[PDB]
Amino acid sequence: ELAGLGINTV
Amino acid sequence: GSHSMRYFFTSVSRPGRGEPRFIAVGYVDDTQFVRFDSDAASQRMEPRAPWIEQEGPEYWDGETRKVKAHSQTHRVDLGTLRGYYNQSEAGSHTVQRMYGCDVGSDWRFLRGYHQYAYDGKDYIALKEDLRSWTAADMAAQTTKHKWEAAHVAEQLRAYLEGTCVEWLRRYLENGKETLQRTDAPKTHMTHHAVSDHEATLRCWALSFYPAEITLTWQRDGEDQTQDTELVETRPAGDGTFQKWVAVVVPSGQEQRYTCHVQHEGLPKPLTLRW
Amino acid sequence: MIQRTPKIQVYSRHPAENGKSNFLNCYVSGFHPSDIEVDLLKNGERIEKVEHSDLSFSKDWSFYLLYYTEFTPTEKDEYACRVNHVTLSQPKIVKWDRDM
Repeated sequence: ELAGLGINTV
Repeated sequence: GSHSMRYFFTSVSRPGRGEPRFIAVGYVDDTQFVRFDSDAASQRMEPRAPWIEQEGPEYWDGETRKVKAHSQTHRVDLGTLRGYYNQSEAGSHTVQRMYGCDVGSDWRFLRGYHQYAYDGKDYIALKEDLRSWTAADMAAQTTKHKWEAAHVAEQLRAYLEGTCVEWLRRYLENGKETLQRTDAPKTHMTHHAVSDHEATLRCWALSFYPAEITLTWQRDGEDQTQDTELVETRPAGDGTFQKWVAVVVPSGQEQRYTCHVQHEGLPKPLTLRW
Repeated sequence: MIQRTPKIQVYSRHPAENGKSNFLNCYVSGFHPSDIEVDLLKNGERIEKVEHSDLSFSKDWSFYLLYYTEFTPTEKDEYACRVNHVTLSQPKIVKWDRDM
């Protein structure tokens, strides 16, 4: 299953 | 044995019109189980191994949602990176992201990863402790501070130590007949004269899984690396892998040479002779 | 702008025997950027029924792809992979050789 939070723009 | 789950993401900007090309693939060990391609018709996360098809509509809705959010994140990134690096609008650029977890033989947490690249170079990566960042340059250092401010590492660490290992465990059980099976290499040797005086001996490993393998030559029981060629492990196309290693030898002397194969699916290593 | 040229292996899925059904593979790896042109050739002419894997990459960030189609090795027919990439001045053609 993919991550949701933690994946932020740079 | 030990196992991993990895997701890979590539976004390539398309200057002149539209959103980036976005491609996402998910793997358990060396088995691809899901994909997304922004250019495909479905606009859904899609199954790629039979054992993920067990999952209900809520799974696919949820994964589609997250993956499209990943693609938008990367779309925004490409714009931001362009400005950080004083690059023009005319060029195409690439962002890549990889993350996942490893588990040991007991299927408990071993390691977590989250790393990121711009135009094929290290940009920023989560350190092994999953508490801090490695920023390659000053553009990435600005990202480091944003991500520290926004508690990114804490959010990722929860995912890599929790959700990641829980679902990997789940996929390993559901897919056990293929994922938890080792396919030992099918080995043989071929002989190819190169002149009247020399010959190539080629040692083959076919149809093996997982991809990890070691092929070596020995001469008179000592290690031989000179006059050898080792090809990179390659997909057969059916889920298994192939590799070979070759050595040039004086003709008539083939018997001094032995090929040694190490693989997870072999209780003990194999030795081949001509 | 970092540019890495593709490595190419051309090979069959199963061991080759003339007259027996098989799959022709062209594995391209180690390249950057990801845009790449790969054709499989039979006697110099592009094969139409050619599929490829979903783009992915290695730890050094370089890309790899598998291109593949059904073929039947024969005594006379020549098979090949044609690759073009920004890093290549002209298309690289690697011939299939059943010994590798």
